[PDB]
Amino acid sequence: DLVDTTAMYLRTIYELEEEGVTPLRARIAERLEQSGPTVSQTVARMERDGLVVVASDRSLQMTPTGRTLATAVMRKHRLAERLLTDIIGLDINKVHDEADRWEHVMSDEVERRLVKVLKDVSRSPFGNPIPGLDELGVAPGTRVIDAATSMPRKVRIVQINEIFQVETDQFTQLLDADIRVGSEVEIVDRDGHITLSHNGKDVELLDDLAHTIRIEEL
Amino acid sequence: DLVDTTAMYLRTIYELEEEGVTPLRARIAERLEQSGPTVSQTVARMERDGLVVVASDRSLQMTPTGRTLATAVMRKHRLAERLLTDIIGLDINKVHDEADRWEHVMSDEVERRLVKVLKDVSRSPFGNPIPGLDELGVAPGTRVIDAATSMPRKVRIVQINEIFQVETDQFTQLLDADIRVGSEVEIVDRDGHITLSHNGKDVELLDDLAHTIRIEEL
Ligand code: NI
Ligand code: NI
Ligand code: NI
Ligand code: NI
Repeated sequence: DLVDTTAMYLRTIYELEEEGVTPLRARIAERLEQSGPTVSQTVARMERDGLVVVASDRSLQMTPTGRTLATAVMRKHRLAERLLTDIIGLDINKVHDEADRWEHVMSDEVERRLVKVLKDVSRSPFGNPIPGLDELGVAPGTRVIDAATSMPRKVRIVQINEIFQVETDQFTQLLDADIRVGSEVEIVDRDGHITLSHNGKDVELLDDLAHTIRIEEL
Repeated sequence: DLVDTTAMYLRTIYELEEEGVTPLRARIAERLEQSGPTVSQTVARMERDGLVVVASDRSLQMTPTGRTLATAVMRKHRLAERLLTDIIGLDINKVHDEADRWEHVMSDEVERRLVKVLKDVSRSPFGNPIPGLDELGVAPGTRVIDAATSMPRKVRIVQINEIFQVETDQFTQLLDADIRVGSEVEIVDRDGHITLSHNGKDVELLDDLAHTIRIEEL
């Protein structure tokens, strides 16, 4: 029923990270309605396959290769949803479950067509941005500006330097997303803007602020 | 790569029968680029599953259930091709290979949408009628009129009775499709017309002729 089990585990990791939930084996098990033991065995095989690493505190860390694939699966999934909703007219309650199968069989060529054919490929019908469209191709720690890449990762805030800021509007944004020193947050450059996420709340940083906030790896 | 192997074997049986080729294990092996031994093992499992029977002369006979599924797979396959060609604009050289994956994951609901959304669902872009649209839901031997059903089957012509016919135009049609007594031909009611096929040449019978031609089971 899962069609491509490996790809489903990756897509589920992806969407847990999007939501700011720590990707743990029991959350994957719950989301895919699979047994914990079955998940643990499939996770072991994904490790052998180069797709994931189980960190010492048991969270799943997608390898850059795993992440690239997960991003591809998500992109296909969201473009299929837009197709099914925008063009096919499939009833909305069935769209995600259809795209959940289609995502494992859509080629890159179909996607490049969809990008031309659809009105807007900013987001799925369910509110989330479509990732990967670029790859389809149509002083403790480190300053956020230097540490962020085009692939998101979870890091820890070790300093904010509010004393050096002129752009003072984002202070409250950070506070309302409860981002403080010691918060573990996702970072990405996407761009020319860095974004911090905490608990699925996004803060798009101005560059003065991205120069000032310093992070450490988890 | 086959996505649903069982469904691929059925779709390949279907298309061999369409072409008037006897569905034999070596022709399936050849078409799917699978080993003979692998085909024979998968065929054994399909038998255990109720989908096919290997007749005493080694041809594959789809069970009515196998045939119903094969017809469903074909319908999904052809509607996907029309979608990919008519709406998506996928380059024609890639359409069949894409639909070859999509056919195993399209629900009935998507198909019912496609039937409304597409211009014409008479045929795939590759010239063959789309079957199953009805089930989607939007004196030796026996006279052809009595023996034919909505599901095609291979039978043997045992009598033609040309002496009793007034409609004399179809005689040559039969002759050019080399349908003579002793010819093994496919029959279907589809309708209100019976069709005889021999070697992938179709003859649509007038009812006077369908009353006259008598057939036996193989
Ligand atoms: Ni979805
Ligand atoms: Ni899926
Ligand atoms: Ni085809
Ligand atoms: Ni296929």
